[PDB]
Amino acid sequence: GLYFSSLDSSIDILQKRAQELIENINKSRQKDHALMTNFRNSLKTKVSDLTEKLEERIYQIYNDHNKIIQEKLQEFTQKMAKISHLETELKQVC
Amino acid sequence: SSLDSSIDILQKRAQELIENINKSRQKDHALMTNFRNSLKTKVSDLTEKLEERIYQIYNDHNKIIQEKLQEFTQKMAKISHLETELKQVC
Amino acid sequence: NDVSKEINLMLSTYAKLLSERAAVDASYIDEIDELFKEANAIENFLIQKR
Amino acid sequence: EALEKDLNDVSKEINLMLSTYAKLLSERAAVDASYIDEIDELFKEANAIENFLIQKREFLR
Repeated sequence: GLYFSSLDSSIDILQKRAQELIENINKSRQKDHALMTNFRNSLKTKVSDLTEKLEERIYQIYNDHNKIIQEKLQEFTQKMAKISHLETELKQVC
Repeated sequence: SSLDSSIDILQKRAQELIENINKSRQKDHALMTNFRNSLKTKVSDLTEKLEERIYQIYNDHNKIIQEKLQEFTQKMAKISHLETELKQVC
Repeated sequence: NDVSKEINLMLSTYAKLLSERAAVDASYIDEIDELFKEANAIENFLIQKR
Repeated sequence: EALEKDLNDVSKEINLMLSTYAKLLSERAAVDASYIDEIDELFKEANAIENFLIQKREFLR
């Protein structure tokens, strides 16, 4: 009567508490793999965007270093042209 | 010919300087490619050693979870076994 | 050296994300023991009544 | 426990790696800075000879 029904009740609860706990594990590892993979693929795109910012700053160095040298040597050549011009002027008159 | 000497050194050191700038820009490209090889083999070897440990940690837990739950069912079967033996005597 | 800062900071947060998720599974293992103790008391009741 | 000394050798690599790269560019910028100053020295030599020839042409002319 009372004894065998209250025992079947506690067992049926432990049946559900066992079934409910297994379902939560399958649902816990969902969020375990749905979040970490959303942080793994997230950190990959951030570090790659940090290097692309650095690789552009490095380009700014060599883009303006070549520009300064190309413009000075271009002026340096116009100077050596006007000097070789005047020396031949003095080698023919004298 | 004194001016023909200094002007020669000026025009040649400009040719020697241009050939040296080409050497520096080729060395800079070598350093960057080696700075990419080092950071493409390092960061790669740090995602492997951080995935296998997470996998093995969950590997050890899944063994223990399947050990306690399987032992839990064995104890529940004995409870139902003893309960039926009590329903029969009564 | 600011890039080395953000890299090391994201690794420590990447480690806490694992230690927490490894502690959640440690809690569900504790809930299995709780069910394993409630079934223990029911057995001792049936044995001492038989 | 095991993830500590693996990661302790992670920060020690990158903080060493990027520190050498920081000193590398400080030297590569020095090489280009020596070449730029090499141009200005070559330009001063020419500007010196420039004023040496103009003041001699105007001496004759």
